[PDB]
Amino acid sequence: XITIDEDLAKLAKLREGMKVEIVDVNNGERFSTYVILGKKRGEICVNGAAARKVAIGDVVIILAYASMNEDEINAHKPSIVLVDEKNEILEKGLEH
Amino acid sequence: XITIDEDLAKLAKLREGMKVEIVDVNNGERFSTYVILGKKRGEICVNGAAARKVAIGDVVIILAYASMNEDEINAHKPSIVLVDEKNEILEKGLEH
Amino acid sequence: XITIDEDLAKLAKLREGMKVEIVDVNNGERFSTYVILGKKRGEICVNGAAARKVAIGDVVIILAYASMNEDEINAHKPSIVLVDEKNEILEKGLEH
Amino acid sequence: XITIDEDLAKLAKLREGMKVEIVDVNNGERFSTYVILGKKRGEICVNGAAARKVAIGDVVIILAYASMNEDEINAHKPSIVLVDEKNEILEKGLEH
Amino acid sequence: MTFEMLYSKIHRATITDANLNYIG
Amino acid sequence: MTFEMLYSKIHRATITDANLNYIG
Amino acid sequence: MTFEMLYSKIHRATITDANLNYIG
Amino acid sequence: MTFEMLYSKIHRATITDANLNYIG
Repeated sequence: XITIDEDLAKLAKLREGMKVEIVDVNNGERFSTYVILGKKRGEICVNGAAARKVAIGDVVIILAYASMNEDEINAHKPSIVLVDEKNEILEKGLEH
Repeated sequence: XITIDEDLAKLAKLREGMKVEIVDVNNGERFSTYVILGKKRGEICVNGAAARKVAIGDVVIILAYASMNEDEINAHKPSIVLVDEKNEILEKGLEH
Repeated sequence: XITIDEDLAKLAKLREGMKVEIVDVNNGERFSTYVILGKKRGEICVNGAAARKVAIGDVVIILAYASMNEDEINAHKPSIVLVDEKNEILEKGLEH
Repeated sequence: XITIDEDLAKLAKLREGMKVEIVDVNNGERFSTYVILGKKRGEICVNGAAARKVAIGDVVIILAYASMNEDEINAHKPSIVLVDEKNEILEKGLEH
Repeated sequence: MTFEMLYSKIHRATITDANLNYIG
Repeated sequence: MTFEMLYSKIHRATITDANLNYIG
Repeated sequence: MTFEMLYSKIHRATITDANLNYIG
Repeated sequence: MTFEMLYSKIHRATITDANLNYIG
């Protein structure tokens, strides 16, 4: 794979090659792939076999998980980014 | 995502943001998501794309796994919580 | 979940509560669950929502994975157990 | 499972027994299995229950993931191997 | 060497609500 | 750096029973 | 002992393109 | 803290054979 606007990825602290879970709100498909930093603004392109799990225009949720110990958990603060129909940032909270 | 009664989550030692496996007994669906601490008593709400994998009223099993070394395994004791139709606690065993 | 003959589990070095991957040869279903040590000889019982992913009599492959570093990998030797139609041990190799 | 030409596996730094994700471009199936080093040149054979998830002749993508810390991530360089219809190496890049 | 082990589980709970277009 | 590696496997075992509404 | 925790998420983004036969 | 990262990949390989009842 999934090419994500490098500027959008950065806000979500995603690294290129980082495994992410993709869930499609339109069709309910859930799959895993890895991040590819895009150069096109507002771009979210699904590449490879995963293309068969989505349709252009679908709304998706991209999630990144990390393995943490108890101390990391207590000090941890997730980066939750919300975007608009143009994949432009609307909000970026550090809490649920 | 899954919003779980914070009081119920605590009994299962679930932390907010903790990845959990959800298995639906009614339809057999199996998926992963993360925990959101709820404020409503006895509430278990599936949010996002996962809503398409369940029906309100379905019976589900929520599981949390942790990566342990051999010593942790030997000293480990799982928290198994059983609830009633109202998601009220019935039992909480520390063994299978 | 999956209740496995404790004597069979031991041969595969499975611990109670250990996450395992189950793949059904008959129907192709692939899912994850955890091990429960059984007291009945030659017993392999699928419990919970997973029951909907198999049929009594199906042939399955139970796999356990572990996270290893490079040194552990080089010294690692997998326990491959083959059984008969009665889940009686036929072979137990330490190589592929 | 998946038997891969040991010479091809080596180029992708795959170890025997290493868990890998398989995604089938033809049918969109996505599943996990482990690597078995093959002795036949250009061979890619899917064994076990996974055989039901693919058809001989399908184009697939084989991926290996590793759990890394921040330092490992910064110094990390993925091995991306591209092959031809005969599974002969075409390219092996160390970047996306 | 580490293994994923069952840490905890809530057995047979009932889904009281679902929100496809949840925001947060 | 760690990798998930095949630790063990029980090959071609037979399911002798199934319990959808298991409790425990 | 470690647990997989939600690190970050991009909520409700729109897929702008798809490439089945992508190369790279 | 660790993250699963793409270690390596074989892109667009062809399945040359399949063995449902493989033994080993």
